[PDB]
Amino acid sequence: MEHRAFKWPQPLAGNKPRIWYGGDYNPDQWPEEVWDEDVALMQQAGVNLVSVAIFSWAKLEPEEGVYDFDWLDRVIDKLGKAGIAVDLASGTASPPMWMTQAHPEILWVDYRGDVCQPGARQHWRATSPVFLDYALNLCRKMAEHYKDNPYVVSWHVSNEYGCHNRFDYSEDAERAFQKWCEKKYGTIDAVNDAWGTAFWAQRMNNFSEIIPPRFIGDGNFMNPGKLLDWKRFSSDALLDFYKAERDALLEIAPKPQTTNFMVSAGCTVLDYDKWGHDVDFVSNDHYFSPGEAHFDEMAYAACLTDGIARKNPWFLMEHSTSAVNWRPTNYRLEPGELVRDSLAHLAMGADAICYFQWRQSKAGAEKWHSAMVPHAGPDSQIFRDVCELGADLNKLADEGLLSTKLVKSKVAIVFDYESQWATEHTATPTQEVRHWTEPLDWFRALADNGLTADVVPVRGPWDEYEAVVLPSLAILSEQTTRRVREYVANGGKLFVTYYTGLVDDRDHVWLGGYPGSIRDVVGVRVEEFAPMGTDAPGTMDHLDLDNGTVAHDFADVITSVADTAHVVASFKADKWTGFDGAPAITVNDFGDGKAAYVGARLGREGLAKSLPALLEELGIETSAEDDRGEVLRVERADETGENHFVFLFNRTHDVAVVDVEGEPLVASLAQVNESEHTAAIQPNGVLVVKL
Amino acid sequence: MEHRAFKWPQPLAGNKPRIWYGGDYNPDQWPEEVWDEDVALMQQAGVNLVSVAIFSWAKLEPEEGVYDFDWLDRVIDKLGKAGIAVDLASGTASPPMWMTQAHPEILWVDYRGDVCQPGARQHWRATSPVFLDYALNLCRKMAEHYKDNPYVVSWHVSNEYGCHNRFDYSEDAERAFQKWCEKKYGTIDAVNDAWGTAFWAQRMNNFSEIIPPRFIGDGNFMNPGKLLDWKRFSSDALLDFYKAERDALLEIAPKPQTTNFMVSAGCTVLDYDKWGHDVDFVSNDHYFSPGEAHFDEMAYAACLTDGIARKNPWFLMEHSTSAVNWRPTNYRLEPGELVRDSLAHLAMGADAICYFQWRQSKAGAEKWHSAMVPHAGPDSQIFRDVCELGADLNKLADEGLLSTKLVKSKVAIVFDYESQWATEHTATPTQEVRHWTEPLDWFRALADNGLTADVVPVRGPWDEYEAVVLPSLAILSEQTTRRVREYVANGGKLFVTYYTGLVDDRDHVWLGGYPGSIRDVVGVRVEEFAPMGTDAPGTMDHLDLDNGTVAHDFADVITSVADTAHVVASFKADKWTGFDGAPAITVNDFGDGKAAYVGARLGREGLAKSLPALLEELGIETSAEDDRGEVLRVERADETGENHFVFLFNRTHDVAVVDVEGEPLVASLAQVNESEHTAAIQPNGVLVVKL
Repeated sequence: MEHRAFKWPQPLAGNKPRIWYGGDYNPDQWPEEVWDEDVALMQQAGVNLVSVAIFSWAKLEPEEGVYDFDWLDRVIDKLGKAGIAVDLASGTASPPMWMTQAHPEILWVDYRGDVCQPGARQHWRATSPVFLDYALNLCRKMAEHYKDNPYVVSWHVSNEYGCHNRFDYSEDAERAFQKWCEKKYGTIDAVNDAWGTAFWAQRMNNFSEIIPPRFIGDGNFMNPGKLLDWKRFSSDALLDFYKAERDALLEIAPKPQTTNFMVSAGCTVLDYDKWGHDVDFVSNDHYFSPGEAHFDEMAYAACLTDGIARKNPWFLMEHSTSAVNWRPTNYRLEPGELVRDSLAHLAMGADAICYFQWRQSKAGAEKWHSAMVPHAGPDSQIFRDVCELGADLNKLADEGLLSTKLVKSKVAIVFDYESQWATEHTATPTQEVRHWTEPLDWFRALADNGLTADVVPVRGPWDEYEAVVLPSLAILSEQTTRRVREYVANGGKLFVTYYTGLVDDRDHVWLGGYPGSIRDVVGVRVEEFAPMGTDAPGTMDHLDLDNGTVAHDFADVITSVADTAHVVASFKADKWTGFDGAPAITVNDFGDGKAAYVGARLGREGLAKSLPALLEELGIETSAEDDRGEVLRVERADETGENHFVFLFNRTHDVAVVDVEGEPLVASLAQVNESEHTAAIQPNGVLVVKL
Repeated sequence: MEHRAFKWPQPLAGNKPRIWYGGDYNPDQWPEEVWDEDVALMQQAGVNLVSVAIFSWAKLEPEEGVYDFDWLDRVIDKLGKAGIAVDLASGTASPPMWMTQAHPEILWVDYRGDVCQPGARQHWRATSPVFLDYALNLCRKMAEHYKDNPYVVSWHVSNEYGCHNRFDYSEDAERAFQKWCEKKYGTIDAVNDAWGTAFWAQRMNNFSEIIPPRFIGDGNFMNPGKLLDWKRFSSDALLDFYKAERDALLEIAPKPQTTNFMVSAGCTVLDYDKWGHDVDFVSNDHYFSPGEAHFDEMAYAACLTDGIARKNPWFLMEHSTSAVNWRPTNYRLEPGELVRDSLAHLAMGADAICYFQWRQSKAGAEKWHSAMVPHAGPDSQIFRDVCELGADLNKLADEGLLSTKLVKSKVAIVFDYESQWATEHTATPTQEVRHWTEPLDWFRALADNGLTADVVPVRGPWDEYEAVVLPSLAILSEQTTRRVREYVANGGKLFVTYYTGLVDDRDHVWLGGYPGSIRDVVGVRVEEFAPMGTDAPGTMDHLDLDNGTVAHDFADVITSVADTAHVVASFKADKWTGFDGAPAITVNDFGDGKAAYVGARLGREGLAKSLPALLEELGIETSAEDDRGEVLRVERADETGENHFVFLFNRTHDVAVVDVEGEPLVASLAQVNESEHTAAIQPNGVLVVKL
C-alpha cells in the first residue's frame, strides 16, 4: 500500500506561499451584488482561498445535458482578480431533483428496504452504475471548462463521502458485496471459515448466498464477521467511487486534489488511514466536542490527522467559528476559542485553515450553523476574530512556519478504524466498551503528565517510537502481533490495556487465555472478563485499585503473572467478588523491552494518576515541574531545526504561567513579560514562540 | 387438557441411572481432531449426555434433497463408545441459506410488512406450509437414520420456539389467525363481542375482516382483545408446529422427547404451562438475572419450572457457566456461583443439569458466550468447577436423589401467562405494572420470612394448598373465580393484590367495583386506581403506610370494607390526596377461610415487612428464628420419605450459620463442624444434607 506523491495547492502567479485561509463559499445562495461585498470582506479578513461549487449540481447542470457555468466563471474571476485562490469542487456531492426523479434507482436503500428520498443531501448509492455515469460526466465537463483557469489551484472531490450514504442495502450493494468478498477471499469456503458459518446454519454453497446484513428483527444478533466485512466493503465501495471521480478530473485537468475527511476521536465511518493513501494531500473536517473535552479532543483529532498524513503538512478544510446546527444542543464557542481552535490545528501540522462557511445561510437546513460572516454581519465579534486570525496566519508564514512538521513524540498511541468496527458488534462483553475512547483517554492522561503523544494509525510507523500504547486495540492480526512482539523484544516500551488483542482480523478469538497472541509479551493470562455497570440493583459498578484509582465498566480476571513480571497495582474489593488482591496493573520484562498491562478501564483521571509509576518503570522521562499538565506543548520544526516553533495552550480554567524560550510571535488571551521572560495564559489562551 | 405420559431419557445399555450432566455440543464448528479431545475432557468432567445437531441443517442437508450424515454418525459413535449419551436434535431449528434463497415465502414478516432476513437464526414463519414440509422431511430423514442407534436416548425437537419468530404478520399468519378465531369462537358475532368491536367502528361482517394487529401508527392503541388473542394464537401456532415435528419423529423413531422452554420470571413468549402438556418431560433454559436478584429469581424460575412439570422431575437443558453474550453488559458469575446455580435447579427438582455450551465458539455471534471449555481451555477455573460439579452430581445420585420430588410448600404463588399478556396493553392504568413482577416479589418476601413457596401455574392444583397468592393476577375467568370463591369458603387462606381480577379471559372488565368477580371474598370495594410515578414535576410518587412500609407505582382507592373484614394497615398522606387514613391492607372472613387484600405495590421489602402480621392473621406458621430469611431451604423427598434431601443456600453477603440435621453430602463455600453439628455458609455457598 503506497501513498500518492504529495502535492499541495500552489500560489496564484505572482503570490508567495501562505498558510491558506478561508472557507466554503456559496455565492449561488445569494444575489450577485452580495458577491462584490464578499470579496471586499475577504480581503479585509486576509482570506486567500475559498472552496466553491460543492453542492452546486442543480445550478451547474439545471436539466440533463444542459450546462450553465457562466455564474461560476464570473465569481471565480472576481475572486482571482482580488488575489483569492479557488479550491474548486467537482460539484458531484449531491444530485439534483431532475436526476433522482428520472432515476429512482440512484437512491440508497436502508436495512429494512426503505428508500432514502431527496430533501437533504448525498442520497445516492456508492455502487450505482447510473449515478457513477452522471458524476463522471459532470467531473469531465468541470475539468474541461476549468483546465486552464489561472485561479483554480486545487480540486475538492465530492464532499465527506459516507457521512450519509455509508450503508446501502440495495440490489446494487448486494451484487457489489458478493464481488468484494470473492475478490478478498477467493473461495466461498474461505468466506464460510472467516465468518464462522457452521454456527446457526449459515454455511453458503456459493457467492450468490452472500447477502447484506439487512433487517433480522431488532435486537437479534447479526453474523459478526459479516458485519465487520460489511463496514470494510462500505468504506471500499466509496473509495472506489472517489478514485474514479479523481481520475476523471485528473485525466483532463491535473491539479492537486483531495477529498475532505471527518477525522475525530469518535468518527469511524471510513477507514480514513486507508483513504489517506489516495489523496494528494490530507484534508479534514473537525468540529468541537462540547464541554470539558473540547480542547483535548480537538488536539487529539488534529494529531491523528497528522498521523494519517505521515507527518506531511495537511489541510483543515472545515471547522466552525462558533455553534454548529446538527447537535441536539448547539453550544457556542467562548471568547478566544475561535483563534485558539484554529491555532490548535495549525500546531498539529496544518498549513491551511478553513471554515464551513464564509457567509451564514439565511435559509435551509444549516441556517443556524455559524460562519465567518454571521447573520449579524461584519460588525460582529466573530468577524473581528476572523480578521485577527487572518493577520496571525500571515505573521506565522512570514516567520517560516510553512512546511515545518509536527515533531516526533516519545509516545505513539495506536488507532485502528477496524478495531473500532469490531467493538461495535451487539454481542460483545459490553456495549459500554468501544475502541475509540481508550486512545483519547491516554492522550489526555499523558498530557496531564507533561507529555504530548503522537497518534499513529496501526498501519503507520508506531514501532519506530520510544514507547507505544495499544488502547483497547481489539484486533491484533498475525502481522500486528509480530510487529508488537518484535518491537518489545528489541527494547521497545509498550502499554497494553483491557480489550486489546481479543481477536484476529477475521474476528476469530485468539484462544488459550487473553490476550491470546501476546500473553507472553505482557506476562499475564486473562481467563475471563468482569464487565461492570448499573443496569439492575446490586450490579458490580466499580473496582477500587490500591494505587488510589477506581475502575469502571470493565476489568480483566488475571489468573497468572509471569516470573518476569510484577504487579504494580491490585484491586481491592468485597471478598465474594473474587477481585480482592487480584492483579490490576502489571509490568513485564520481555527481551530487552518492557510491557505494562492495564487490566481495567481507569478513565482519563485513573490513567493520569497511574502513569507516574508506569512512566518511571518504563524509563520514559517527563518534566519534574508540578504544573506540567496545565498546558499542552505542541512543536513544529523543519528538518534542519533552523525554524522551530512552540505552541502553548492552556488546558485549564486557571491562569497558567509559562517560560518564554524564544521570540513571541502570536498571543491570544496571553500576556508576555519581557523582563522575566514569562507569560500568563488566560483560560482559552495560547502563545506561539519561535526558538 | 391431559398431560402426556411422563417419559425420561434412559441410560445407555450397561449404565446405571445418573443425574444427566453435559451441554449443547457443536462438533461441526471444529476440525475433527478436536472431537477426540472433547470426548477425553467430557470423561474428566463426568459429562454423561450432550445435545447435538441443534443448528446443523446446513451440514445435514447441504443442498435440497442431499443428506450428509456421516460426520454425525462418527461423532455419535465416539461419544457412545466413551459412555456418553446423545440427546439428538431434529436439526430443524433454523433453515439453510439455499432454502430461504429458493423460498423467500418462508421468512417471517414484521408488523410494518418488513421481511426478516437470514443472518441470525429462526427466521421462519410458524404458519408457512412450505417450511413445515421442509422441517417434517428432515425430521423423517433423521428419525429413519437414527431409529436403531444405541447411543441416542432422546429427541431435542427444534430449539426455543418463538425466541425470535413468536410474531409473524405475513399472509400465512393472516389466514391462520382467521381460522384460529373461527375455531375458538364459532361465529363472527362472538368475535365482535369478545373484542368489543362496537367501539371505534371495528365491527366485522365475516371472518375475512379479521386482520393481524399490524402497524397502526406508533403510539396508537390496538384493539386489546385482538392483541390478547394474537398472543394466544402465536403461541398455539408454534405449538401446532412443535406437535407436527414431534409426531413425525415419533412415528419412525419413538424415544423420549422434549422441546426446550425459556421459563424465567419475566419471559412469557409462549404459554409454557400449556406447552408442558405436549412434552414427554419438561426441559428449561434459564440464564441468571444480573445483580441482587440473581439467586432468588433463578430459584423462583426453577420453582415455576417444577410447577409446570406438576412436580415430576424436569431437565435443565441450558444455563451458563459464566457470562452470556446477549445483554448490553454481560456480567460474569462470581466464585462458587457455577456450582451453586446448578444445585439451585437441582434442588427445585431437576434430574439433569446441562449448559449452553460444551466448547466456547471462537467465531460467530455467540463467541463471547461462556462455555464449559472456555476460550482459555481446560486450564481454567471454569473447567475445574465443571469437573467438581460433575463429581458432586455423581455423589448425589449414589445417595438416592434421582426421582425424588420437590416437597409441597404451605404456599402456592399463582402464575398466569395470559394475565401477563393482558397487562401488556398500552392503554392500561399504568405501563409500570405488569403481572410478572408481583409473584416474584412474593416469592422473595416469603423467603425473607422463612418460607419457600411453590410457584403454581393457574391451571395447576393451587387450590390444594394451605395458602394461595393471587399476585397482580389481572385475569379471573368465570372458572378461576369459582375456584377462588370455593377455595376460601371451604377454609383456604388467600392473599390478593392490586391489579387482580380486573377482567375476564376476554379482557372485559368485571363491573360494580374492583375486583369485580370476588369483591365479597376480599371484603373490599375499589372504585378507582391511583397510579404513581415521577413523569412530571409534582406527580404523586409514593404513599406511606402506617405499618412502616411505602407504596410505589400503584394504589387502590378502597371505598368500603365488609363487616366481616378489618383494616390491618392504612395509608398516611397529605389530606388533599384523599388517601390519609384510607385502607391499604385488609383481612376478611369468608366462609371458613380468610382473604387478605394488599391494595398497593409494596415491593419485596414492603411485603417482607408486612407479612409477619398477615401470616399470623391467616394462621400460617413459620420459624421463630431471627435469621430465618438468611438461607433458602429447599427440600426433595421420595414418596415414602426414606430419601429426604435438604439444600441450604445463602441468600446474603454475610456468613450464614445453620444446623446440620443429617449427613452432609455436598458443600460449596461451606464448612461443617461435626462437633457442634453446624455449618458456616459463605456468600454464594450451599450445603446439601440427607436426613
